[PDB]
Amino acid sequence: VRLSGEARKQVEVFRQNLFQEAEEFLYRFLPQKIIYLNQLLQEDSLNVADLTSLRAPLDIPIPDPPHKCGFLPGNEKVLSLLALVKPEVWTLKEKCILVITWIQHLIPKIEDGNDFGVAIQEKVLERVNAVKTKVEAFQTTISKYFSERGDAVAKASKETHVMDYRALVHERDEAAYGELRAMVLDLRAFYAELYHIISSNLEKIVNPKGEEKPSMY
Amino acid sequence: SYDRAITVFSPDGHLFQVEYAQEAVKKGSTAVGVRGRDIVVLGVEKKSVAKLQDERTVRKICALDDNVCMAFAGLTADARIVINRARVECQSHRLTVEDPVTVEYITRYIASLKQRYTQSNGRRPFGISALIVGFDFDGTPRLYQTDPSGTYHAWKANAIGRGAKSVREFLEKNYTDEAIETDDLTIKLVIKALLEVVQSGGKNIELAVMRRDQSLKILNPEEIEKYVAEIEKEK
Amino acid sequence: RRYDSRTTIFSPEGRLYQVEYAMEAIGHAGTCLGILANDGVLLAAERRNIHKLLDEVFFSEKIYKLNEDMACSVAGITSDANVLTNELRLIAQRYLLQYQEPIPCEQLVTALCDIKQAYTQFGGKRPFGVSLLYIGWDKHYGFQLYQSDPSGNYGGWKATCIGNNSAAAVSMLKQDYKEGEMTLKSALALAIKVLNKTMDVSKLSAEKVEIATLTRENGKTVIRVLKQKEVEQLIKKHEEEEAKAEREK
Amino acid sequence: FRNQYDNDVTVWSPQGRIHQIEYAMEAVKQGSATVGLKSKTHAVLVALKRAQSELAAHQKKILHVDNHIGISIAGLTADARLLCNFMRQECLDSRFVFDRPLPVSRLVSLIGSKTQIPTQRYGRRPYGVGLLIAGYDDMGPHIFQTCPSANYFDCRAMSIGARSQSARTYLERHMSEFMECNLNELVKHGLRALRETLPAEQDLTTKNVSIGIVGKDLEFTIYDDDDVSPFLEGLEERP
Amino acid sequence: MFLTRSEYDRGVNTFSPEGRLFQVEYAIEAIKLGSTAIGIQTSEGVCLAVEKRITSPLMEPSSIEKIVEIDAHIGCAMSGLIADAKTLIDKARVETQNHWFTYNETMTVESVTQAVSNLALQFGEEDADPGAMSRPFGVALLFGGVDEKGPQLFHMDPSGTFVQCDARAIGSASEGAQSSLQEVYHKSMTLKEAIKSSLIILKQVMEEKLNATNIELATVQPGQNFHMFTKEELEEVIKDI
Amino acid sequence: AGFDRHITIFSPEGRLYQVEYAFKAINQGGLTSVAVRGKDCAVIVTQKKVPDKLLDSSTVTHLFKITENIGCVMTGMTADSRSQVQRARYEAANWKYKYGYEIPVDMLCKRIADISQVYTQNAEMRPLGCCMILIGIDEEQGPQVYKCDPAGYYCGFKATAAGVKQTESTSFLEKKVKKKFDWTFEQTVETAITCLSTVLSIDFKPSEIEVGVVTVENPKFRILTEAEIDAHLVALAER
Amino acid sequence: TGYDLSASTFSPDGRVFQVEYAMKAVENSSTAIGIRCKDGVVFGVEKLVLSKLYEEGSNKRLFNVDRHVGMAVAGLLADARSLADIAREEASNFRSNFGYNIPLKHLADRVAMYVHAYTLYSAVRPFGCSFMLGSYSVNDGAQLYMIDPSGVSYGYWGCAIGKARQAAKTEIEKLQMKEMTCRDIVKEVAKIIYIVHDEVKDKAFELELSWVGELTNGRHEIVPKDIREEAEKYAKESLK
Amino acid sequence: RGYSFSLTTFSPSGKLVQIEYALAAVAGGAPSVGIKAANGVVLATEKKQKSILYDERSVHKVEPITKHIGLVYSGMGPDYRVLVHRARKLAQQYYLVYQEPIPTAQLVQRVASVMQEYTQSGGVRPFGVSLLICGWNEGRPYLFQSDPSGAYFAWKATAMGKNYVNGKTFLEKRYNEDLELEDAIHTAILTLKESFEGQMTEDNIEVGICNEAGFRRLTPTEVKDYLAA
Repeated sequence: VRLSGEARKQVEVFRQNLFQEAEEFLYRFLPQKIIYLNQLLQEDSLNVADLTSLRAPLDIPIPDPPHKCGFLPGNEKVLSLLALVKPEVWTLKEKCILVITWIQHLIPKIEDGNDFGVAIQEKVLERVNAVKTKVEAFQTTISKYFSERGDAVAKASKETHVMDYRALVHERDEAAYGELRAMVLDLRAFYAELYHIISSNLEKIVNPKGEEKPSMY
Repeated sequence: SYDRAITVFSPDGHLFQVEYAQEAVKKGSTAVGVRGRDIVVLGVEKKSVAKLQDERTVRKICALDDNVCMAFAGLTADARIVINRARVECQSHRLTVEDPVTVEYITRYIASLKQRYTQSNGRRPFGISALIVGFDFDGTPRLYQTDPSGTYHAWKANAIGRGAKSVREFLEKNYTDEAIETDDLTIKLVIKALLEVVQSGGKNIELAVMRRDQSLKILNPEEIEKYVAEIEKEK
Repeated sequence: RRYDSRTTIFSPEGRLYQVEYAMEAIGHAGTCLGILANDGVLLAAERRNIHKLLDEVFFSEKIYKLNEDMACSVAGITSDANVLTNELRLIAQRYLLQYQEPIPCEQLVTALCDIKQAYTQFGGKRPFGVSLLYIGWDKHYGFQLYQSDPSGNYGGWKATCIGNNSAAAVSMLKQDYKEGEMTLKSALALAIKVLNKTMDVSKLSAEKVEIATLTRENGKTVIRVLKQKEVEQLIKKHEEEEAKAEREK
Repeated sequence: FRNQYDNDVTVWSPQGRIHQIEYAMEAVKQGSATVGLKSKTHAVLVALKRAQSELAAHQKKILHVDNHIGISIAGLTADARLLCNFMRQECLDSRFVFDRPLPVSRLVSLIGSKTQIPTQRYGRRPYGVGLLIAGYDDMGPHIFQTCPSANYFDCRAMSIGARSQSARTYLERHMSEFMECNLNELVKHGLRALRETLPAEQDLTTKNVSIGIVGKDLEFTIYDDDDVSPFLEGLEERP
Repeated sequence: MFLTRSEYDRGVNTFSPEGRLFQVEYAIEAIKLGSTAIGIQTSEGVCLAVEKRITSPLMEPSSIEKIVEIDAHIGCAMSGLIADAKTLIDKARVETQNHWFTYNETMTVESVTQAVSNLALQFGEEDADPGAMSRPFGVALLFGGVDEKGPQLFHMDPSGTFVQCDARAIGSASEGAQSSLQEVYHKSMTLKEAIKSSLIILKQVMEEKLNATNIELATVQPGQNFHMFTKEELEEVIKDI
Repeated sequence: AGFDRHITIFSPEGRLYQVEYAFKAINQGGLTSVAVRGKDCAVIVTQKKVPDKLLDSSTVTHLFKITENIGCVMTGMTADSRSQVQRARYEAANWKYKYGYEIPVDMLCKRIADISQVYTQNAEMRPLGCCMILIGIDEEQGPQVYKCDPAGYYCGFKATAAGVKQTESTSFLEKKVKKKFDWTFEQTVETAITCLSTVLSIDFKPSEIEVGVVTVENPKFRILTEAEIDAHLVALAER
Repeated sequence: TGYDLSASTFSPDGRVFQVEYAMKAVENSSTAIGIRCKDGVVFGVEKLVLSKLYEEGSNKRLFNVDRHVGMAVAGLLADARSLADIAREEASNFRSNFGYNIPLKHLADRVAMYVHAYTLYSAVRPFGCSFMLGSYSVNDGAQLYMIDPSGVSYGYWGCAIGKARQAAKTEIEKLQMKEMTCRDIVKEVAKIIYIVHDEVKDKAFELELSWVGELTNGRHEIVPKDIREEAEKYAKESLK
Repeated sequence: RGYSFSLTTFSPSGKLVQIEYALAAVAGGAPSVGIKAANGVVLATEKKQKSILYDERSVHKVEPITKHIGLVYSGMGPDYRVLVHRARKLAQQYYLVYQEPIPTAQLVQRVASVMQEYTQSGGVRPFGVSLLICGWNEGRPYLFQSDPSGAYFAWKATAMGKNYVNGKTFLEKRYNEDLELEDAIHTAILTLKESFEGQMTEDNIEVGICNEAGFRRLTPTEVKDYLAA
């Protein structure tokens, strides 16, 4: 199609920015994030052993057998750990988007054969899309935690006589802590798996069809 | 889909198994050829000694006849078969027409053999490309290249095998009438070109020359050491 | 999807996977070893068949004599091995009939390797799932050791091993082998050492190995198989030496 | 699905139909149309030629096998050329051996056998070409058609190729008068018949028409672009 | 809505539904990969031209031979697979010399084209000989020669069909080059005009700027034999344009 | 799976399922044949079923004469049966030509069976879906009964059956040999007929069965007439 | 199920289905019948006229495979013509070697074995033709044989092949051919063919008849047109 | 996968799996036992018959190739006979060429070469049978096995067929090199007695012996006498 010089410049600018950003990300940002998440899971807060340390008071007046509930705070430990985790999961989703776009722009013209390189590109795309779905699952469950805990404490205050709702609130907090530590572990693992697969197959990823043939034609 | 048989054409008319054989050639060790005014130099990299192996058994450069030699990049056994077949054809041509083979004649024969193996299924293409060098009756230097497909082309200078793209870019830059002026300059040019893609200089290159009316000479390792030393010093 | 069938299709990236799968087969085989020395060349192999009710009727299970001036040891499929050895003997005797001189070692290896390449290239037949070592003396180049593979590619080696734990054998031989300093006795000791290292059995039985040596005596090559007493003495000497090296520490 | 049973000629279908032979019979439909018709004293072949481009010459659709036999092809030119070579050699062999012109019926029988052998065996494809064979012999004028299936027919008139049903119906409604026609009347009838097959925009020309005539006194002759103008001029116009 | 099953294209000797025999059609598609070649037939002669498509400067330009001599009277220009082209050129040459041997005369361009076409037809494998390539010949040839009928230009394709053509273009830009041929060509044009027009069209289609190196040009005239324009003659004409 | 559908390939249990399917092909016919040996005679009986009245009853037969003194009964595909019969006749005549004496029944069975082996080992052809049972008199060994099967097994027998009711028939015959007293010619024929009639439940009439016999007194194989068959049948019913 | 693809294969239940699929080929064909009587054998074919353009006396399904025998075919006409060439070759070879006209039973056996060769091998398909053979010789008598695509061969007092086989067979069954003579049998063959012909599905047919017998001095020949017209008029009259 | 069906295709990990399947076909075959005594070698196998109707004299599982060689099989009966005919023919060719009885080692080499010849071509299947080839040459006994693969081995004693592993263990427990054949036949029938799943009788087994005299199939009366113990 006819392209203006400005149009060609804009497209080439996007292309070069994407290529250089992908190189910078995989070579520099990924190792940094791997060690950062590693030390973070090594942090003592993520390695809490006695879960009753995590459970926080719910000041619901227990009903005496025959007045009102004060402000019920969120679990400070869990919300602080969430404040740590949320930047990481959103960052990983952003970087996986970047990798997807980089590989897709590297996909060559459709052709009948020599499709092994594009097959490699498709396989690594399958993997990066898989981790993308996984991080989206992380992103929805973090909101599910807040909604579920709020509903639970509302139920406990409404029906004081039921203690199972109180046990449920504590259980939601504990399950949330377990999910969060598994989450940071998975985030580090996803960064590392991206690095490994891309570094291993970079030659076919960047140059799928390969070097020019002797041209029998 | 269309890459499993040599006979079948693809949509858009690509025969892909021959392309795969041409790709197989790229795996092989590098080889380089250059035409000097009075010399043709053929240089090939050496993979590694392995310290319990005898170097004499492995030789990429070979003499088809008194006036023709080849180097190959690709499947070693296939190269051995093709070399033997070309040698017997050389002696048979001398038998038939009482004259020595021309370089274009022998490269045509080798290309025809490779073509014969491509055309029919039940046979796989020879996974080799070759660099054939010789001096014709007039005495002009000749350099030809062949590939699994069966096309042959004369080259002023060329490379085959792994790193062929890089070294041929270097050679497109470096090659000129000035460099071909001296035989030592031709040898130094090919040595520098192989140095462009090789782990170490003297140990990992096996080089040979053909002069106007002399047999093939594989340069001694001491001579190659002297030439790389001269090349190294000038930088 | 599948570019590994029919041995005549170059896969993308240009690899013949049938021959590679055949090369995989030799790794399962019993380890065979060959060492080159100044005065002679030897072949040593591990008799993988160690069933109690087997008879040692033959000259050797693994070692074969191809000619007056050379021998071979085989690792791979025994049937293809038998075929290849028969072809080798016929080739050598054809050369002797034509030129009335013994077949050169490299020429015989090259001929059989041409056969093995041919089986790769044409469609119907499978590649020979065999790798075998050749040892011989020729007037042109003296004592020589050669290795071949299913691909039809051969090389000359001072010392090499094929079969199971070949990498360990080669690693041990690399450090131990002294270029230009070996004698047949020292090479035999080295062979016992590397075989003991590679073979899973703690003690080399002296019925679980077969050793043969090629030497030139009185202007005529002699290919001899060391008898059970000789190899028993060798393993006893190696055990004593290794224990004394142990005792010092 | 039934993609199976279509791969090769050697596979019968569950309802007793060899689909590759039928797929070969589709090949004749691809080619430009041809018409053949006979009188008591003559047999005629007329064809519509096609051109790859304006600069290119029109293809050869009528071929002479012998003085007493000639053919016109619809379908693959390769198979046409091969079968024509076989027929020519058969006629030459008959003249060498017996010093008589080969009977046209016997020649089409030979064509049928040669064509049948591919259909039954694995390997060579069915000959995907349909031929109209026209000749004069002692018995009289004859017209035959051969399908990519080795079956052959004897015809008062016939048309093969693309859009040939129109020519067939014209021929059928006008057939009775053909037998007593002059050669000029007969070639004019055949020309109108192939004119039925053409697109409405297209019309008969000197270029795209070829005419082949054989008779008691006339050996097989192909009247080319310049020579068809006497026969074409009589025709009036499109209806 | 996409139906891409094909499932019949693979393997010659298979008539697909509608009886199209797609391997041959794919072979006819194959010549579009080749360099563009162009032929013009005139009363003064027939000219042939082709773009060499030099990959690298080091490659010798003379070695690329996309126009060749079958005999003095006939020359050929080819686009498509160089190897099977060489095979068909060999068949053409041996058939011309066999005709000279047997009948002491020169073949017509139509007869030579038919001779090579018969070889091209053998992909069908009707013959039992082993030495015939199963695949169709992936090349198109342009046969130009002066015969008893004067200058003649014949086109040959992978199918083995052949036709005379006043002007034809084969190769990648045959589509569009043929339209340019159709507009420019008139039967009366002299060979000088034909050479200039063919080189104009080749300049249009060729990606690289036209130069004496990257084209090959030839002409066979009634008085002359097959002739290739040298570097100097090519320089003169490409300057004249 | 795919381990079936080709005779060459072995199953992972090494069974060659295709030949086992050829064994089923015998039972697909719906007919049974029985052979029983005697002290001085051997007999073969088999069902004769005429699907249509229009069929000539004389032409339809499963009893064939390989040579003057050997007879066979084929069970399975009619065409494969006739082909194997022709091959057996050729083998017998060729044996006589080469070696100067009539082929033994065992050697004929061995030749036919090893041919069946070459069929079950080579790829392209299929095992003939038929079973043969040969009866003859050997001077040294007396009467003989032998059976070929599609696999190449050729074992000799005292008595046997083939077809759909083979298991029932051999169960019946096994009891009769176990209570061995003897078999004269009449008792041999009666045992065969009773076995076939009992397993089928047919209660035959003379047209429904065809019997062939060999005897040391008259070595030539003969196919008994309907009258002789009815004579034997009436004797069975009377007692 | 890949069992039906090839004739080398067997079904798991012991059936070679390609042969049955080929047997289904003949049922596509228009009917043909042959009746044997004391004097000789009469053949008849319902040759459907596909187009007015086609010449009469074309697409003949009645062939003469030797002077004393004739062949009537149903199924693929190409395969049938080829089988007729094979039968003619067999008859000529028999005459050349053994010095006399081939017996019909032997000829049927040889062509049947040739047919049966094809069911075995994978490379080549079964024939798509079922055909009847008939001859009269003073020694052998009147003989009618039918060969299926399998290579099964049998002798029939009356026989039918093609689309309307079953109806034709019952009509033939109620005939008593053994006592009758050929000049009546031609009329009854015409009657049966006209009965089984379906006017709605099949537009029109031209009755094609032949016989062999003593009346020919043992030569198979096409019916004289007067006798054809008489039989056809009788068939139209009886049809009502 | 595709490796399973093809015979000229090395599977990944380098296995010719169709041959392994042929060996599985051998394993299903009836038990056969071979014991090499000092003065002889005994070959034994079960000849279990489906019914009394079978005539035992008609066919034999133990066959002589030559005067001094005989063999027994476990696997496919037809394949056994193809190669027994070929073995007899090879031995006679040797006698024509050299005018000496063929050595047992040479015969097993040749028949194994035949068996290997069959495996290479795709159009054919391997022989679904293995053999125990026994002989007496140069005043020495011999026992050999030849598998479908085309390989051969020399066994002092071994078993093939059903329960061959258990039979081999029983043999190595019971085997002594000093055994005379009078004892070795007893050991062989015991080795088979492990694996019949029926009451063995003179008919149900077939056994043969080789010695300085040559190979012979000892009669039903002889095997009855030996079975009496």
